[PDB]
Amino acid sequence: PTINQLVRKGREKVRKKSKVPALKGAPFRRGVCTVVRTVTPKKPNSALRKVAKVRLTSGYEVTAYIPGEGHNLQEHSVVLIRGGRVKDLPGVRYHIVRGVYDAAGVKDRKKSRSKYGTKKPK
Amino acid sequence: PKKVLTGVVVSDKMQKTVTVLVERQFPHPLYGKVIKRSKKYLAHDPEEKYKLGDVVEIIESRPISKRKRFRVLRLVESGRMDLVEKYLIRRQNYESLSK
Amino acid sequence: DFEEKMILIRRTARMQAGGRRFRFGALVVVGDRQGRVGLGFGKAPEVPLAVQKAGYYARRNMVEVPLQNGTIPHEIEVEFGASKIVLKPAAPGTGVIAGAVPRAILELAGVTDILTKELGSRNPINIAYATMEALRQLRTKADVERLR
Amino acid sequence: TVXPVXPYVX
Amino acid sequence: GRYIGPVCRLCRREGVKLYLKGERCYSPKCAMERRPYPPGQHGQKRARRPSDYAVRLREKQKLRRIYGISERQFRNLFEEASKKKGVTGSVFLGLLESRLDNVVYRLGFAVSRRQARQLVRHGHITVNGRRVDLPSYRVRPGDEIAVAEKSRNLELIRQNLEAMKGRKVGPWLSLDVEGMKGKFLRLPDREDLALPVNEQLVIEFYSR
Amino acid sequence: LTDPIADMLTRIRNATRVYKESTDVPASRFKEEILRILAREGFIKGYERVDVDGKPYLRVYLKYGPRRQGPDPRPEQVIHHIRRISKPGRRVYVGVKEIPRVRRGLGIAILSTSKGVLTDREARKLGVGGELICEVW
Amino acid sequence: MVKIRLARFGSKHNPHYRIVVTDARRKRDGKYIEKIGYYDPRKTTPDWLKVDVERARYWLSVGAQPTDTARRLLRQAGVFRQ
RNA sequence: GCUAGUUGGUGGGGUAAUGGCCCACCAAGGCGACGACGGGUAGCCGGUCUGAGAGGAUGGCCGGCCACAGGGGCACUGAG
RNA sequence: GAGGAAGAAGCCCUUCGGGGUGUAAACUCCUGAACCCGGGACGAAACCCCCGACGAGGGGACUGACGGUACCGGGGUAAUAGCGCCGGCCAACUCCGUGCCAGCAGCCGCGGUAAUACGGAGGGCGCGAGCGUUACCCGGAUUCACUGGGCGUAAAGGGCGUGUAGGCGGCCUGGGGCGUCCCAUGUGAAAGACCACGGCUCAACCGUGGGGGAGCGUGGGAUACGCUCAGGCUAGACGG
RNA sequence: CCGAGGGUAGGGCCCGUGACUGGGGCGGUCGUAACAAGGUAGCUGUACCGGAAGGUGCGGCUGGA
Ligand code: SF4
Ligand SMILES: [Mg+2]
Ligand SMILES: [Mg+2]
Ligand SMILES: [Mg+2]
Ligand SMILES: [Mg+2]
Ligand SMILES: [Mg+2]
Ligand SMILES: [Mg+2]
Ligand SMILES: [Mg+2]
Ligand SMILES: [Mg+2]
Ligand SMILES: [Mg+2]
Ligand SMILES: [Mg+2]
Ligand SMILES: [Mg+2]
Ligand SMILES: [Mg+2]
Ligand SMILES: [Mg+2]
Ligand SMILES: [Mg+2]
Ligand SMILES: [Mg+2]
Ligand SMILES: [Mg+2]
Ligand SMILES: [Mg+2]
Ligand SMILES: [Mg+2]
Ligand SMILES: [Mg+2]
Ligand SMILES: [Mg+2]
Ligand SMILES: [Mg+2]
Ligand SMILES: [Mg+2]
Ligand SMILES: [Mg+2]
Ligand SMILES: [Mg+2]
Ligand SMILES: [Mg+2]
Ligand SMILES: [Mg+2]
Ligand SMILES: [Mg+2]
Ligand SMILES: [Mg+2]
Ligand SMILES: [Mg+2]
Ligand SMILES: [Mg+2]
Ligand SMILES: [Mg+2]
Ligand SMILES: [Mg+2]
Ligand SMILES: [Mg+2]
Ligand SMILES: [Mg+2]
Ligand SMILES: [Mg+2]
Ligand SMILES: [Mg+2]
Ligand SMILES: [Mg+2]
Ligand SMILES: [Mg+2]
Ligand SMILES: [Mg+2]
Ligand SMILES: [Mg+2]
Ligand SMILES: [Mg+2]
Ligand SMILES: [Mg+2]
Ligand SMILES: [Mg+2]
Ligand SMILES: [Mg+2]
Ligand SMILES: [Mg+2]
Ligand SMILES: [Mg+2]
Ligand SMILES: [Mg+2]
Ligand SMILES: [Mg+2]
Ligand SMILES: [Mg+2]
Ligand SMILES: [Mg+2]
Ligand SMILES: [Mg+2]
Ligand SMILES: [Mg+2]
Ligand SMILES: [Mg+2]
Ligand SMILES: [Mg+2]
Ligand SMILES: [Mg+2]
Ligand SMILES: [Mg+2]
Ligand SMILES: [Mg+2]
Ligand SMILES: [Mg+2]
Ligand SMILES: [Mg+2]
Ligand SMILES: [Mg+2]
Ligand SMILES: [Mg+2]
Ligand SMILES: [Mg+2]
Ligand SMILES: [Mg+2]
Ligand SMILES: [Mg+2]
Ligand SMILES: [Mg+2]
Ligand SMILES: [Mg+2]
Ligand SMILES: [Mg+2]
Ligand SMILES: [Mg+2]
Ligand SMILES: [Mg+2]
Ligand SMILES: [Mg+2]
Ligand SMILES: [Mg+2]
Ligand SMILES: [Mg+2]
Ligand SMILES: [Mg+2]
Ligand SMILES: [Mg+2]
Ligand SMILES: [Mg+2]
Ligand SMILES: [Mg+2]
Repeated sequence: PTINQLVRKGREKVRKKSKVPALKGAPFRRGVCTVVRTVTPKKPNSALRKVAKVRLTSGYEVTAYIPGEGHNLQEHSVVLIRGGRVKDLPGVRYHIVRGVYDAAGVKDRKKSRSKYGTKKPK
Repeated sequence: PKKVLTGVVVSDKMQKTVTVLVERQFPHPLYGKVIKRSKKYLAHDPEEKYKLGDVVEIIESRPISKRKRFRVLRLVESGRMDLVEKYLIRRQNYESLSK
Repeated sequence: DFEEKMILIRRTARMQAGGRRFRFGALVVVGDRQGRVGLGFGKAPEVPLAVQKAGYYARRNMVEVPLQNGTIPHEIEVEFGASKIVLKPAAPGTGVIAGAVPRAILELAGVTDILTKELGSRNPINIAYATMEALRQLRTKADVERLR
Repeated sequence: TVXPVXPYVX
Repeated sequence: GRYIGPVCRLCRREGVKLYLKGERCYSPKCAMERRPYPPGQHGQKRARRPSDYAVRLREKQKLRRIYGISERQFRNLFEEASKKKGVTGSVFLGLLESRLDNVVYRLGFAVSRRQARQLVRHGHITVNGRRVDLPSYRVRPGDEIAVAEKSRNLELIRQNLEAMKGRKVGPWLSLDVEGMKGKFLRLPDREDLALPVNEQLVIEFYSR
Repeated sequence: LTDPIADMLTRIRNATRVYKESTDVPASRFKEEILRILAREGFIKGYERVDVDGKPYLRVYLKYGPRRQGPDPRPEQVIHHIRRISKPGRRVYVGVKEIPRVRRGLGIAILSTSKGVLTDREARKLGVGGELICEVW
Repeated sequence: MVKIRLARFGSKHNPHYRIVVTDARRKRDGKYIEKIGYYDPRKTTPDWLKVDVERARYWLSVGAQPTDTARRLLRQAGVFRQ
């Protein structure tokens, strides 16, 4: 395009779509679980990924991931969620943060305790 | 100093007042290239002495009315009906741009 | 004498009725750190063999590179089609600010203070060739004057 | 937002 | 703060002798003299070719480890050299040489820079008379790195002085022995030292 | 014909690549002034004020390096690169402080000023700025 | 009215005022007219007072008023000593 | 595509003062693809963060100006 | 903190000889954060009284929340370590368990019994009173391209004309000096940024000094190019 | 006289939601339209038709013979 074209029409500044709109700004949010279940993922995986449908404090309702082995969550669990999606679990766009509210950390977890809300042993 | 602008008269349809279409140039703040914008000032003609097509210097002044804050300072070049047709046409060209 | 650097090694494949039959390609730069440099693309039915062959070609093709205390005499920008390399000169305060290809060619050329950039396709093989013909097109005020 | 018997309302 | 903990292992990771310890360093009881190979279960293992990243990584590590300094202060120093007028690689080395806990070392008042720190920190050292207990002080040329004269009566300082009667200090230093004090005459020149640090590399590293 | 200058430079450029002994280009005082600089900087041998069917042109005598051995003889050029900077599209006008050193010294950048069509070294020196006409190396 | 006052700068436990002329009613560290000296009342250095006596005499002549503890410092390095 | 105090005029009221700021009358204007009108969104700047630069992003704290004092309207007193 | 074994135990690996944690530790001396005693601030010289004259100048007195705090002096105990990561990008490799399960996940992707990718262990890498994660900004992104991209076939030439506004526009000479260039001058507050010097033991922080730009106002100058006005031409264009 | 606002009546834009309905994206049943002259060269604008791909007419393209 010519210099004139650019004077006439400028260049177009391009915007980013947030991938966590349910978050409505916030770094995290508090939720309550409406559903709690297992879901089988897409090819070429095969599992029973454990997730949770969650009623955010924004009125929004999203489904979240529950990370680790075993969990104590269920209908009516008060819960906290950070963003970040799971590749194979489409629709699931958020993660449940362990060791907060009625989300347990993981018993018997020594490595990466931080990412799993587990206190240090003695 | 009191600003002095030079433009043509584009309307004498008003009472003791004229319209002065003032071009000005400048470079584009990112694409270099020089460009013209323009601005119609309503000028005090306290003695209806200015005609259409009359290139004039208008100087800034104490308010005379709403949106009239400049008087014609001196006749500069009379009878430039060619620069009016320019404006009249662009303006008139608008009729096509509706829906 | 000459120090070498393996800069790219890659398997490729050619199909045939029995399945994939492979072959390897090695891209190698070689110089002294005082001003001789060469690049050679060598390919063979084997890695270390093909590495050997490149090094033969690398040395069998070299370049002036007029220095100036660790740096180049002027900026230069050369496209080898799709790949465009930028060479800028810099004070001794700097370093060999380059990708791992432009760097490795310019460390053996015994350059030591230069700013670079890899615009365009940054295919190594081609950025490779582009950095060479870039150096290859350098000139000093001497030959600049000698031309006029 | 509300539900079955929860005093939590979301 | 400063590292602490197993330090033979640093050197043998580094493929090179650093003088992080003190007396033992020069002895053949140094583990590097015995195990010139990386610490841990994979030491004697036909190593894999370094990456340009690895290469510039390790060169940086050794250079900081050598002085026993926080990754942050090291970087802090380095950026300042880059801001400062003239050659960055050198001015760096210069700036981190001007650090009080290290000056006390070249001047031999102690064995390791490790040991040195503790001196400065405890008050056992001073600069220009007045006591100074911070291992970070910019020793600015013209300065009197005395022992705290009121802690000269001690078994270790004399001892390391005992061992410093005539070794030629830095070309930039003036150890008047007996009087327990040196002088920072002029900040070092580049060639003025040869530690195993390819200073050009620490530069290319922080420019990633 | 929209810009004579980039035309000229292009005749020059288009001429050197085929190794024309000389190249013809119509004339303005302005184009001589330019060519004057090209010659006085040894980019061209020089130019005459000639004539094809009574039309005022300039014959421009082109300079190249020596023959070369290898697979491609063709002499390296004297004018490696020349192109227009200021243009009828976008006018470029540098003030003095902002006049651009070229090729770290090796080439020039002709320009046009209230005190004549100077070079860049020459303008920084004489102390003025103006319309960055072009650049050569 | 207009005044000659002590605008505080410096840190906490570091008073470094700026003997300054301002309108009675600015915020104390707010935008003044002119600076006419400094004054490190802690004296942690040689020159802890610096009054451009030329200017200090002007402002006084037009009409400015001074803090009672500004003349403490205007007088100390003498503005009035005829 | 917008505009009836709309745009100009003469007179007067108002103010510390200019002015369709306000009122009476008269004239038919005024603005608009160089984006009027309308809808979204935001207090602006010194600066700040990023970046080789150009550029992008941003306005917390400190300084400067505006604006608001539950939502609104009003005027009194007064140098204000 | 200096020293301390061809090198304890426990744990890990192993070809069953060993290899590793590891100078690391236990022990040897040396210093001496915390605490303990003592002293202990500048921050405050003015308003006020006196002589002079209620002025200049001279003289004297009261006033400290922080705070018995900083700091100084003596005495003086070996005195918290934690988090991320170790398929590739990317620095860091082994066993066991598990078996498309359970789980990991930023993208490529890993797991279907021999997993450097899942869980634990050892070891390693990296940072250290912090280390990770989420959210958002600029970066890399020359992927809105002024610097600094493109449209035959990758995304991209309007189906084709005519022409309005707009953009752009040959050769020569004069006038003007609008753009453009130069000098002077005002403005470009303070804080910040920058460079030097200093202040608190260093620094963060903080003071003094320096250097200014862009951009706008005013005045002077230049006239190549762009503009504008006047005269001329014939190479574009139109016409006979 | 004007005037916060209240009331009445009629319009404009936005948001949310609605029996039911239309396709759209992600993870067995019917044929086999395309990819090789793909077994009727392929695509195409349009038109009519047909469970479905698709077929046929008219004209066009070659990215076909
Ligand atoms: S050199 Fe000897 S003593 Fe100094 S560190 Fe390496 S091993 Fe420990
Ligand atoms: Mg599967
Ligand atoms: Mg799988
Ligand atoms: Mg519950
Ligand atoms: Mg609860
Ligand atoms: Mg009026
Ligand atoms: Mg070849
Ligand atoms: Mg290309
Ligand atoms: Mg790539
Ligand atoms: Mg690619
Ligand atoms: Mg040469
Ligand atoms: Mg003691
Ligand atoms: Mg960087
Ligand atoms: Mg009136
Ligand atoms: Mg009136
Ligand atoms: Mg009005
Ligand atoms: Mg009226
Ligand atoms: Mg009427
Ligand atoms: Mg306009
Ligand atoms: Mg709104
Ligand atoms: Mg708002
Ligand atoms: Mg960039
Ligand atoms: Mg503010
Ligand atoms: Mg209000
Ligand atoms: Mg309230
Ligand atoms: Mg109110
Ligand atoms: Mg109210
Ligand atoms: Mg009052
Ligand atoms: Mg052994
Ligand atoms: Mg053992
Ligand atoms: Mg053993
Ligand atoms: Mg020890
Ligand atoms: Mg006091
Ligand atoms: Mg008296
Ligand atoms: Mg006490
Ligand atoms: Mg305190
Ligand atoms: Mg003590
Ligand atoms: Mg101990
Ligand atoms: Mg990490
Ligand atoms: Mg690695
Ligand atoms: Mg299982
Ligand atoms: Mg993990
Ligand atoms: Mg397997
Ligand atoms: Mg296994
Ligand atoms: Mg991993
Ligand atoms: Mg594992
Ligand atoms: Mg810290
Ligand atoms: Mg981004
Ligand atoms: Mg960009
Ligand atoms: Mg894009
Ligand atoms: Mg994009
Ligand atoms: Mg461009
Ligand atoms: Mg592109
Ligand atoms: Mg499209
Ligand atoms: Mg296309
Ligand atoms: Mg076409
Ligand atoms: Mg036209
Ligand atoms: Mg024109
Ligand atoms: Mg022209
Ligand atoms: Mg001018
Ligand atoms: Mg400022
Ligand atoms: Mg200091
Ligand atoms: Mg200053
Ligand atoms: Mg003419
Ligand atoms: Mg009403
Ligand atoms: Mg109403
Ligand atoms: Mg009411
Ligand atoms: Mg509806
Ligand atoms: Mg078929
Ligand atoms: Mg068919
Ligand atoms: Mg067919
Ligand atoms: Mg076909
Ligand atoms: Mg058809
Ligand atoms: Mg049917
Ligand atoms: Mg049919
Ligand atoms: Mg047909
Ligand atoms: Mg296609």
